[PDB]
Amino acid sequence: NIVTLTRFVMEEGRKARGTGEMTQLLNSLCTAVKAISTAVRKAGIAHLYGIAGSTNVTGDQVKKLDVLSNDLVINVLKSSFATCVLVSEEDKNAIIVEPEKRGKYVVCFDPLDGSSNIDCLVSIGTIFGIYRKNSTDEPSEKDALQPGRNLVAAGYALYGSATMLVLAMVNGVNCFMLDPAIGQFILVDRDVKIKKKGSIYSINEGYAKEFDPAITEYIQRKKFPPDNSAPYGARYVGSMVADVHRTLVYGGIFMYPANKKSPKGKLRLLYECNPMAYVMEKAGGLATTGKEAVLDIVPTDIHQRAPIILGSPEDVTELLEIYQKHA
Amino acid sequence: NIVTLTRFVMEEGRKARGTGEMTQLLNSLCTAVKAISTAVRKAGIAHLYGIAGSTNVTGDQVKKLDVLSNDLVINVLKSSFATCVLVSEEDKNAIIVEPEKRGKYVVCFDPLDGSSNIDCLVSIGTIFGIYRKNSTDEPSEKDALQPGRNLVAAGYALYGSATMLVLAMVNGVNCFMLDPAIGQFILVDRDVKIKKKGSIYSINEGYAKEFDPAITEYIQRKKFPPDNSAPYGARYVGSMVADVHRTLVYGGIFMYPANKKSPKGKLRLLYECNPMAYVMEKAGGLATTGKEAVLDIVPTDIHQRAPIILGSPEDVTELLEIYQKHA
Amino acid sequence: NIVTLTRFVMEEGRKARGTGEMTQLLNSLCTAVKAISTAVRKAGIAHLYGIAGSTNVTGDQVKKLDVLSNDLVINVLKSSFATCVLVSEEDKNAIIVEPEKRGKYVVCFDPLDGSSNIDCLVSIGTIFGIYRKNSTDEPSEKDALQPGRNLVAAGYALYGSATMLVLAMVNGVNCFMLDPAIGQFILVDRDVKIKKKGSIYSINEGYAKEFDPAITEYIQRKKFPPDNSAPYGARYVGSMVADVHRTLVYGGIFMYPANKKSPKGKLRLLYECNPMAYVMEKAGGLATTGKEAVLDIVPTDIHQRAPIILGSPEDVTELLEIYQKHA
Amino acid sequence: NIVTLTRFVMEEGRKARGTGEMTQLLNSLCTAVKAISTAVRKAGIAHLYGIAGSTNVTGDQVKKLDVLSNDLVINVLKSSFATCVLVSEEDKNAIIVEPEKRGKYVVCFDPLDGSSNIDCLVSIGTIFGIYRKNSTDEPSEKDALQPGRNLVAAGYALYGSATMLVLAMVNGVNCFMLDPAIGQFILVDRDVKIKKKGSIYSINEGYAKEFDPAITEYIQRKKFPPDNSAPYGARYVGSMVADVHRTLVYGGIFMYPANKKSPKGKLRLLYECNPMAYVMEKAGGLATTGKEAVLDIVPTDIHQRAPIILGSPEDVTELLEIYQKHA
Ligand SMILES: Nc1ncnc2c1ncn2[C@@H]1O[C@H](COP(=O)(O)O)[C@@H](O)[C@H]1O
Ligand SMILES: Nc1ncnc2c1ncn2[C@@H]1O[C@H](COP(=O)(O)O)[C@@H](O)[C@H]1O
Ligand SMILES: Nc1ncnc2c1ncn2[C@@H]1O[C@H](COP(=O)(O)O)[C@@H](O)[C@H]1O
Ligand SMILES: Nc1ncnc2c1ncn2[C@@H]1O[C@H](COP(=O)(O)O)[C@@H](O)[C@H]1O
Ligand SMILES: O=P(O)(O)OC[C@H]1O[C@](O)(CO)[C@@H](O)[C@@H]1O
Ligand SMILES: O=P(O)(O)OC[C@H]1O[C@](O)(CO)[C@@H](O)[C@@H]1O
Ligand SMILES: O=P(O)(O)OC[C@H]1O[C@](O)(CO)[C@@H](O)[C@@H]1O
Ligand SMILES: O=P(O)(O)OC[C@H]1O[C@](O)(CO)[C@@H](O)[C@@H]1O
Ligand SMILES: [Mg+2]
Ligand SMILES: [Mg+2]
Ligand SMILES: [Mg+2]
Ligand SMILES: [Mg+2]
Ligand SMILES: [Mg+2]
Ligand SMILES: [Mg+2]
Ligand SMILES: [Mg+2]
Ligand SMILES: [Mg+2]
Repeated sequence: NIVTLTRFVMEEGRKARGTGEMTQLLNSLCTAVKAISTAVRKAGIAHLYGIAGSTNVTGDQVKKLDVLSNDLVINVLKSSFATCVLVSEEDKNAIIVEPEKRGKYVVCFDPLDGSSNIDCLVSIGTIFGIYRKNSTDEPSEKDALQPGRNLVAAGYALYGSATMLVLAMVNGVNCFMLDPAIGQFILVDRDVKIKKKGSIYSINEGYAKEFDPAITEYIQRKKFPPDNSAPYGARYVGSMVADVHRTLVYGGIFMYPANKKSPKGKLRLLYECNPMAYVMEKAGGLATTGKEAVLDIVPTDIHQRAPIILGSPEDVTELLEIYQKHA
Repeated sequence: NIVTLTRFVMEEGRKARGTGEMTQLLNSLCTAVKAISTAVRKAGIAHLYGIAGSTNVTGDQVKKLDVLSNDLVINVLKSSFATCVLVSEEDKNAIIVEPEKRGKYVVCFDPLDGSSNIDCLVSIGTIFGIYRKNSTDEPSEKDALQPGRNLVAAGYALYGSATMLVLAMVNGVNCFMLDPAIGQFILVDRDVKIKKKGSIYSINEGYAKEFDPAITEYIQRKKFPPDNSAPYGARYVGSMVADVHRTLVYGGIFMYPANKKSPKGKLRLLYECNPMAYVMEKAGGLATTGKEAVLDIVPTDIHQRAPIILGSPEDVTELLEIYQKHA
Repeated sequence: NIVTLTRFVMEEGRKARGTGEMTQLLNSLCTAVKAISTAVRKAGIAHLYGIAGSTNVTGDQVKKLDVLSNDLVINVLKSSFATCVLVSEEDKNAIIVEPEKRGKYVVCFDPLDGSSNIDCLVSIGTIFGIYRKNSTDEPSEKDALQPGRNLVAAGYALYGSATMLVLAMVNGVNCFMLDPAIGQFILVDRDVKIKKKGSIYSINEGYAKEFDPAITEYIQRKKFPPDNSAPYGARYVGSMVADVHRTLVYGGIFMYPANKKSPKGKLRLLYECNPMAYVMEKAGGLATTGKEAVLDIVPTDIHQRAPIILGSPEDVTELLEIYQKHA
Repeated sequence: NIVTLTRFVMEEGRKARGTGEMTQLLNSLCTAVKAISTAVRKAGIAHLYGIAGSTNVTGDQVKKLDVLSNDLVINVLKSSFATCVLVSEEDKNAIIVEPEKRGKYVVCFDPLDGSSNIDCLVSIGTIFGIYRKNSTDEPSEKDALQPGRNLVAAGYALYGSATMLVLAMVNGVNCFMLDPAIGQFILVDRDVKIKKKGSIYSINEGYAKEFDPAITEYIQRKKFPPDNSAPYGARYVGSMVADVHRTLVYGGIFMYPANKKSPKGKLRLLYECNPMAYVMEKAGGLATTGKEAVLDIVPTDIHQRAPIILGSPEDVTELLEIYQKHA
């Protein structure tokens, strides 16, 4: 039995006796992701470059892959009839869905993350988090400001050498590979569990001069291990989604901590940090700011930022211990 | 005018008054690259996971992405009738083409570079160097031992967010985007020049403990600039084809020096270093071991290794200066 | 609001408060159809012709597009956990599903119809019919032998200039276009209604010498109309699915009546005639053997054949009237 | 050896010692065909139905499949720099290429044949004839008025269940299947010969009332063979590129004679009849008006019509004989 993402979401909804709304939603996401992968890989680009002249587009009509992705997600999630509030990294205010189209879910998402790696063709992705609306209040931003522990679903798609969608829900993490020949995501790894202890460390060392003493001490120990074993390898793609996926698949540790330009960290809590922290915990890994769990921070601003350390349990705890030692 | 790789190649052929044999060769190579790009993106993988039944291939005896890539390249290039000797990373010996398919070209390639990245779905690519056979004797492995200065053409395909072929010949370097909807490479950057100076440095800092003092000093300048300017950012994908392509397009530096641990460096002279050094020089960059131009080494083994430092000419010149000052 | 086939089947199941099983089934069909379209269009055929040598397949391994289609349908329908009996034109006996995989539906299908048009690249398709199992008896052939009026769902996919899936259920017929870029069927025509009266007649006139007097009289009147208007155009692709689709879209009449080689007709009742007759009636058109409604014949053999006339109401009734006049 | 159209074309170029200009032209034409094949198969149609929003194109002002095809062909062929005069069905006048893009070839094409089939999704195709400019004067429409005997190359792409390019030149006819997974045409039938005699006849019998007595007599022989052999089967897709390709591959006959109604026939001499007659003769078939070889007519208008009867040489010879016996 081959298992497609479609069959799997549907069968899980049936196990949960859902009314179908969340199913509809996940199907939406899965379509929007295909639509993104295909534009990311440059299909149809010969039209941009005048294979057929220029008469297709009018006055001015084009999209940057970032704007296009954003429109795809918004419109496809709205068509699911499943959502009430969306938060996009691209919109300064939460988007409230029109009542005729309104369902009970809240979706925070990064439509295309890794934008410093776009023009150089390095791996980029899409990051998403889903909440049930709590309240019966007229929908509003407040419904987005839930801590990560309350996610129903979260994950990301990675547009790498191939396209992969990873999905975490209450019972674990499953990976599905996009077969672009038929437009199906094919379950390829079931119940994914992160190695306890990796041998790769992943951070931008360009900020070495602005790290705190604990990051600095940890990095040193990665290079010059007190016990004299082989040093961790370094890997920093520069796209959170790729660096985080490698982390999950290979083991190891990923860091984006505080720096002067970003004293509170760079990465966004809602659509970058929380989803990736939920995937990580369901896969038996950890996700800390250095001081507390990411999934426990109650956010107060939809574009709030937080420091993030995540990955294999022994590597992250090893880092927390340095923090606990310096404090 | 839209310009496809096939048209460009063919015009370049007529300007130079070639017999057609080398053009034949470049069309072949472009065909191999589209075929690998498709396998890499995972089309028809649904067949591998039992969608049409016959589900005993689960303990995989079937060929890996790298064995496929190799077979395509070797096969598509014999069928060009333009080559006599091939060297592939995956073959311990030079391949001597059958007399009835013999042509006058020698080809060095790394059918799929970035194998540690294969699993985690991070960018990977293909790299090639083309030479002419000078010798009038039987073709043999010595035919592939010609310094990089002698290259007639070299380049690489990156399988990243999208697939790009970058091709450098005597008159400079061009970038062609693969539009997978019609299987054409489209010209998108003509006559590419890297910038004098970057703000990115790329090296596996995991080996800090094995770094020679010049590397160590340079790295320190990048993080703690003595003149208090902005620190360079750090990126290491860990696929040479990706780090290199970023270096080309954004500027900056890429390093794989000898550590104490492995004294000649890790990267291979004939089908990793040479083609990349040639692309970089043709683009205005430099490519040095620290002590000499990469392209001037006389290779003595077709799997020989070399340290390589390549990229923006100011950033490489500055490192060169540290090496000297370390007398 | 763009509507994909996925969203639509799911939303219809939710309107009907289904438990999801039929939904699962239709999703299965929709995946299997994509898998078929892609093989039909020859993706990957370069491997057949040794783009990479021959080392992929072992001993002997290949499929004819007919056998491949059949395996796709069987395995994909079985994985839906929704079916109990399948009937394929390819299998002499009804297939009973294993109990661990057993749902309540019966599916009769032609995995790839139009086989005389395969080697010449003319349009071919897939035809399907679905029944609820009536009985509580241990599943058996008997569950397939239901008249057409008891179909829950039926339709076909056409592999033509583009790929289209047409689906009829209790409330009408909807057409969905396969966008091969993203693997989504996109609803493109809602509530399709056949023109009352066409201007095209479609039959193999090669059997003119073996038609009955009514077919002969009707054909004549198509060419030499008593009222002196413009004669009907002729069109006979030789694939039931294409000829039937044109009929639906353009109006007109399609005929495969009795001939000496086939006194009871050629086309199969279960997987060729019944599904196409259900689509036709839901679209406001007719479907008769000449003597009775197709959907009313209670079949007694899963491979039973029946004569078929179908299409626009005034054209078919006009033909029935000739039959009623000769009897 | 696998043989792609690009490689074949290029070898044919070197055997004949061409300057490269015509090869350039054929590569262009193959590129146009892949681009049309993609539009025809409906990739990115999800964009047209509002998947990324911006859903005011619903009253379609945007260009039809046939206007797109035309633009591609005209544009890809000017960019070859190999042509001076083009004639397209869709242009009432010959196009004279700009001096700076001028080459020596004249091209007659029907960018998308089978327009009555466009909607119903039945096969459609593209047809082309290439000539040399003899004249030394300014290029003009008269340059395209050279009889089919003068063709340097002609052929057609069928967009059917799959897409095929069939190319005929002085030494015969070859069939290339498009593998859309890598955008290569692969050689699959080399040096194609039609069979002496078929068992299929293809004509729009809707015009029976306007048929000349020879056609009428021949049709009668096909249904009621005087010698009591098996009656021919009948097929009429109604796309010339499809009926013709079936005729080529299975044998038999294809007819579009003059009816009383339209005395010169319907099909166009320069870009429908000529290229097909040339493919048929090069394959061992015949192509006659009933009174003369198609390829020998001196055209006098670039949109002139001709009756055409083509296919197996015994089946056409037999009709020719009826025409004579009708003195
Ligand atoms: N496809 C699904 N996968 C996993 N859990 C689901 C699914 N559908 C429903 N559920 C669970 O059931 C709850 C109610 O579902 P719904 O009725 O669709 O809003 C959800 O919030 C989930 O916890
Ligand atoms: N397509 C081409 N692009 C660039 N240079 C070419 C091309 N074809 C030939 N040349 C130059 O002409 C030389 C001889 O061509 P050939 O006879 O095809 O080997 C080559 O070694 C190149 O230096
Ligand atoms: N997706 C659907 N579309 C149309 N009708 C449906 C759907 N799902 C269920 N139904 C109707 O509800 C019945 C019971 O559905 P099920 O519980 O899935 O077997 C079916 O036999 C259909 O008549
Ligand atoms: N690729 C080719 N295939 C077949 N014949 C060709 C080719 N190239 C050139 N020829 C023959 O050589 C003539 C002159 O070639 P060109 O100089 O490219 O126009 C053409 O008119 C053809 O007859
Ligand atoms: O260049 P920096 O500061 O290391 O940040 C790169 C990071 O920023 C982001 O692009 C912000 O989304 C992440 O994808 C990535 O990890
Ligand atoms: O893990 P390391 O030692 O940094 O190796 C990474 C390098 O190895 C290679 O995979 C070998 O080709 C290169 O692509 C890449 O630069
Ligand atoms: O060649 P004939 O006898 O006209 O029959 C062709 C018919 O047979 C079938 O191939 C049988 O499925 C149909 O697809 C098609 O209508
Ligand atoms: O409906 P008719 O008159 O038979 O015309 C069909 C013919 O017309 C055309 O569409 C005109 O190109 C041909 O493709 C086809 O043979
Ligand atoms: Mg973003
Ligand atoms: Mg982001
Ligand atoms: Mg390799
Ligand atoms: Mg390598
Ligand atoms: Mg069949
Ligand atoms: Mg059939
Ligand atoms: Mg036309
Ligand atoms: Mg036409």
